[PDB]
Amino acid sequence: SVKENGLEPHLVKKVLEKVSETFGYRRLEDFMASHLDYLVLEWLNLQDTEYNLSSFPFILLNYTNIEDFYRSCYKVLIPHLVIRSHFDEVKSIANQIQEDWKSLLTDCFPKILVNILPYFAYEGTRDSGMAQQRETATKVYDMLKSENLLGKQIDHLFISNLPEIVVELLMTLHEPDLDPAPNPPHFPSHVIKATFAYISNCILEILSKSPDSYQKILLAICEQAAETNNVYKKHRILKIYHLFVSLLLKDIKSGLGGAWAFVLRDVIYTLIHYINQRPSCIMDVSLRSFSLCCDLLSQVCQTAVTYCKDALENHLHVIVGTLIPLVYEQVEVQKQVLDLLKYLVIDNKDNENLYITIKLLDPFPDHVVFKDLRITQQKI
Amino acid sequence: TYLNNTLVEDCVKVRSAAVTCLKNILATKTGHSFWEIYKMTTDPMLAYLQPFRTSRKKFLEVPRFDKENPFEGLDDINLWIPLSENHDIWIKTLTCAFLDSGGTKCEILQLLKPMCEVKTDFCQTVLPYLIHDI
Repeated sequence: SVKENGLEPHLVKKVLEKVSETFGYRRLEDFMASHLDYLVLEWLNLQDTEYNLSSFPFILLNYTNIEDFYRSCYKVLIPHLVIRSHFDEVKSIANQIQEDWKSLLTDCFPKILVNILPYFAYEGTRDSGMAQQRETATKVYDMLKSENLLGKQIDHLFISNLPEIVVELLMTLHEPDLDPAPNPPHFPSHVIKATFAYISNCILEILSKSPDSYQKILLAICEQAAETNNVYKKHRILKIYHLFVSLLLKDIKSGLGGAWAFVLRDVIYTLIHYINQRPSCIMDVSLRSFSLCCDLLSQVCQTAVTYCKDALENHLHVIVGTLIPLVYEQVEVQKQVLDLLKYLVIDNKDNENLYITIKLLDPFPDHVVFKDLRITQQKI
Repeated sequence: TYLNNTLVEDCVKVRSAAVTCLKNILATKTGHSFWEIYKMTTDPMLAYLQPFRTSRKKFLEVPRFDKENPFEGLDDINLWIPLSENHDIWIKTLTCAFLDSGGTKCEILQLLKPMCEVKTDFCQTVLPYLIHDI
């Protein structure tokens, strides 16, 4: 409407500023950058020279000039153009920004591969549209293969930058209800697994070759969770976190290149922190997030105790102390808290390593719910 | 030990600084001089810090840049005396000024700048070591 309906940009800026203040965003620029991918994709999808990238309304993002707009948003503009093979346009952007186009292409590599790799990954569908998506991905990738741009250094760039591609692939998950639609990619779990498999053929072994990668992926996921103040994208980022943690647990008994203890401790403490800062239990999405966190904690504890027989004595006390208050919430979470505690202390007396750990533990509250747990504690 | 302890804090801004400090420290002369003498013991920090250490041909060197005129960033009376309130920025600025090319021949120092920037208790802990080394 700003482009053609004649809406005055100052009134639109006023309304958008008021709305962004309502949602809790510090500045309008962040609020409009949160939806920049969708806006640019739907702008380019309008097959008209009137709606090209130059005519895109940049005044609604509080950008004075085109140059500053590019300075701030080329990271998201370049991948959208490159997937359409508009290399003349990315050359023009580089010339305007007085930066080399090779540097911009290298710096936007993972967001480029997000639109390329999953279409290689999954095949055999009868959907024609996905077939032309695969064809476009293949042609764009082989254009990138040419020596004129990126040369033959694509292999070194890919091998030396894997965690960024991994996190960018993860951040496109969308399982489908009433949840809002995320950014355009919208890649389900199975296609992401296929992408990981395809990268492996050309995944966790390569990451284990540099054991510090898992820290980077977890840090990025937690950072994007923390910057979010909403609940819908918070639950989404929790879904990505659960997916990545599950995949990482599936690669146990390999040692993760000696990184198993650190990632185990980090995941346990992150889940404990998420559980501790629960706002309330009156919103459905909050309950879903709480259940997901409890399930992830139960799964990781079970995997660690089964396939390590150790590395849980240093975290048993904090886990138990965090889980104890959760029983007085409601039956839905009480059942899972109780059965997790029962797995940890009741049916675990056969292990001598954690015998001492259970012995040196705080007594359970003297209520009926903890009767079996209290009896086992007293006996042990 | 302090960085390993702070690796499990709820905030996400000191964890990145902590892992950066581990990566920088454990790749120098003193990092290996420490690992060799400390690997003979039993401690969970050995297993926790395994990913962050790497075997490289050349160990990391800290740039010992020499200021044209030292003693100028620490001669200010306002720097050395805070106000009635606002102790955090006072200690942070004092620690940062102490890390601005003034002495500090030790290589593990000059690598704790991000941790000092993001945390105050770390500044309070590290200030005596900076003064002693200078």
